[PDB]
Parts: sequence; C-alpha cells; structure tokens
Amino acid sequence: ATTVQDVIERLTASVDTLQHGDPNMEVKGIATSFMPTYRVIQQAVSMEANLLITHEGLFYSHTDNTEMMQKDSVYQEKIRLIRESGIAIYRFHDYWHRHQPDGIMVGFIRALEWESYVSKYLPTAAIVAIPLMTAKEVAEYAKEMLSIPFVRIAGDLSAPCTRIGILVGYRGGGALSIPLFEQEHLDAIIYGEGPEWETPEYIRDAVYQGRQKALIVLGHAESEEPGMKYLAEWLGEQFPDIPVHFLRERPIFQVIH
Amino acid sequence: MATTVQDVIERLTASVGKIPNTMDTLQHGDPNMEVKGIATSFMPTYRVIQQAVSMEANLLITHEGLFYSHTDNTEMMQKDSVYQEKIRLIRESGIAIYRFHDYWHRHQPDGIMVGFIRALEWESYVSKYLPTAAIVAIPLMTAKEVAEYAKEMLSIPFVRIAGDLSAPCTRIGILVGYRGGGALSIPLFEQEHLDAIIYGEGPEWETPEYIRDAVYQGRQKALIVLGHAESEEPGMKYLAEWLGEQFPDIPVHFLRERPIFQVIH
Ligand SMILES: [Zn+2]
Ligand SMILES: [Zn+2]
Repeated sequence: ATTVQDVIERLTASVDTLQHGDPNMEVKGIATSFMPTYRVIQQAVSMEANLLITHEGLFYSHTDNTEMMQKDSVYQEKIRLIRESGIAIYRFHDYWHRHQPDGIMVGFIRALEWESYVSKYLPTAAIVAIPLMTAKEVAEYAKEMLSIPFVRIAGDLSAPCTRIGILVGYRGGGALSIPLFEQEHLDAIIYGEGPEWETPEYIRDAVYQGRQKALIVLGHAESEEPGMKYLAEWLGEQFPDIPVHFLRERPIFQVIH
Repeated sequence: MATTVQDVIERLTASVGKIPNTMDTLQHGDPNMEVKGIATSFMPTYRVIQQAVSMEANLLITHEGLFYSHTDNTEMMQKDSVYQEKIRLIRESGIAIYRFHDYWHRHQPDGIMVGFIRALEWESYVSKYLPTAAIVAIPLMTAKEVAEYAKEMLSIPFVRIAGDLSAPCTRIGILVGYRGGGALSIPLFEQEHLDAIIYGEGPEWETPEYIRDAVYQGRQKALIVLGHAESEEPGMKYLAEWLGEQFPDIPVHFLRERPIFQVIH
C-alpha cells in the first residue's frame, strides 16, 4: 500500500517538492523523466502511472512563476490536463545531485560505459582517464552511446584526449569548468549546458595559444536523461511491486545546416 | 586636431545618460592616446587582438569582457597560462580596449538590434522596437524557412529550431544576445501574438520547453536559436560602419570571428 509520500521518503533518504497531487494517494505505477512535458504527462496516464518523478519544474522556470503564468493559455491547458489526469508530480533535483557520487553523474558515466575509467568524483564534476581518443572521437562516442542527434564541439577537434572532465546539467559555466582544465590537467570537458561567452571562449583562446583542448557540449536534457533512467531502475528495485519506467523525450532542438 | 581614445568613447556614450556601475569601461590602454585605427569585435579574443595590432588599429571596441566572464576574475587570472599569455599580449600590444555593451543596447534604437535587422534586410518589416526586443511582420514563411533565411543572411554554419518547423510565420519577435529566457520571451509570445521568436541564447529549460508544450497542445509556434555571437556580431559590424562615419580620417574595420561551435551530426 505504498503512497506518493512513501516514495518521496525513500528518495529523500537516499541522500525538491510535490508540484501537484495527493501525497496520500496509493501509487499504481511510476514514470521518471527529465522534463514533465505535456506529452510526458499524457504518456504517464496511458501507462497508468499516477506518480511522475521529474528533474525539472512544471512551468518552464526554476523559480515559482505561477502568478506570471496565470493568464497564459499554455499554462492553463497544462494545469487542466494535470487536474484531469489525477497524477502526482514530484520534482527530484537537488538531492540526487548532492549525494556522495552524484546520481545524475553516475547515470551519465554508466550510459557511456566509463565506470572503469573514473579517476575521481568531485562535488561538481567527474574526471575520467581513457585510452586515447581525439576530441571529435570522444564527441562521436558520446553521441552514439547517448543516442542523440547532434553534439556541439568548441576548440581543437584533433586534440588528443586521455583525461576528460564531465559536468552534467547547467554546469558548463566558467567558474566551475575553467579551473578544472589545469587543476585536473584535462584535455577536454564534456558538459550539458553553459554560457556561450565563458568556457567556450576560454577554449577558443587556449587553442589560439597552441593548446590542444576542446569542449563537447551535449545539451542540458541530454546530459541528465541518463540520470533519470538510472533513477527509474533504482526506484524499480526499491519498490519491486510497482511498475517504474523512464520516459525519454524527443530532442528539444533540430539543427538546420 | 587628432582624435583620442576618450574622444571616441565620448562620441559613443554621447546620447545615452550615465548608467550606474556599468562595466562599459576602458579595459586597458591610455585614454589620451591618439587613434591611428579602430577595430570592432563581438569578443576580444586572443586572435582579434593580434589582428588589431597587425592592422595598426590601436583602439579595439568590443561587446564582451576580456576573460571569459561578464565580470573578470582576478582569482584564477593569476594561475592558468591562458589568462597569463592573453594579458602579456594585451600589455605588449600597446592597444586600447574599450567594452561597449550597455550603452550600445540603450541607444534609441538598440544598436545591436538595428545591426541584426539590417543584416537580415528586414528594416522594411519592423512593426515595433521594444526596450529589449523587436517585432517584425514578414512575408509568410514556414519556421524552417525563417531559420534557413537567418542562417543564409548571417553567413553562419547552423541554427537550431524548437517547435513546429511547419509553423506559418508572419509575426516574429527578436531578442539579441542572452535574452532568450522565459522572463522576456514567454510574455512576448501572447502579448504580441507571435508565431515565433528568434534569439541568440537562453536557458534550454525555459522558453524552448514552453514552445515544446505549446506545440504539443496544437499551437503552430517555433523558436529559432542563432547563437550568442551570431545574434550580436551584426551589431558590431554596424558599429564599425557608424564609427567610420564619425571619424572619417581614421580607418575602421569590423573583425569577425569563427563560430564557437562545430556541429557533429
Ligand atoms: Zn540537474
Ligand atoms: Zn549584447
């Protein structure tokens, strides 16, 4: 007779709020996803999952924008679907990141089958030491393992890489990323999203100065969806009598080239 | 009478009142130096500075900061050889570097925005200039066609599109630079009844997800994301054209940079 709040308690004790729904509802199935899109909510209904665990918020902000969205028709139609669906939606974000090895990062490393190459887990990043690959080869490897349509790369595509730093989510900014390059003697960094005018411009200059360095930018959702698939596997083991599944979304962007 | 660096600064900041703790400052050089040449750029990259020196332009006017932040970092400027070698180049360059950002955006028509609209040859289609956006009413194109048009007119290798590539687009909002976030973009979509928005850069979890859901709900809307430099370089090219008019004896050149990213597909 596991309830919504029972699941939240197990998640909160492995180491973020119930955006909607009855915490005392009995859980009949669980979906996980990076983003609680309108279509993911419809898919949860079709799967008869009445608890959706997602990484991001419901209404396109990390802050509470409910008042600014009250007159918005997209918000109104989404809240109408949520009320009709009877689903509960829980945002699981900070806890998973703050675990000893960050669970989002662990999921990413596992998706790339790089468990055996991890040199160290840092609070904000992980470091891997791999057999030599060019930066373009690392970019192609990540694209293939993650099954994503495109990646972006700054700097030297031919840079020989044996030490790589990984930062998931919106962690590509210069304050987190730039110090790692010489502190951990990195050839390249992989990250999800960050300001275009910070770490990529550092790499542009470094390559201009002759350094063989590069930056592989995956996409924010692309960098964190392995963590949410990993979460569904963990939840399915924690609750073996409740069906639990990851829902993947389509890429947010298409490239016009 | 010759023209000095501070002379150019004053001509640039002339019609805009003083902005409190703006970082539109002189990053390096002597304000009383005479200007033999002027270069404009979006970003003061290592190569941009080398080219300005090589062209004997001794005043570089750029939109962004010198060390990979909107706030330069003395901590980690000390270590890291990349920062060090760039500082060494600047010092031995003997050129003046002035960051023209807020005052450019706060010109009566946003100078970055006017440069962008000129580069797309869309001045005839402007419906209004808002403080932090422009609205254009264009001959009907699909969203994909708008994206392809922007890519061709700006001479850039790729653009990205969220939403409905089939969306019939006539009313388009434009936000240059890092203004694509939902605080600015989402109100505009329903206040100004936009079919699409073109912007430089913004959080992937804000406006693109709004449009994803809009399209899931049956709306025919799209988002075209150009890149930060791609959205603001035309504004610095236009600044070079303007500055040459204002200082006719001084050679003025716009220094374009490479795309920051290559796409692997
Ligand atoms: Zn995250
Ligand atoms: Zn700008």
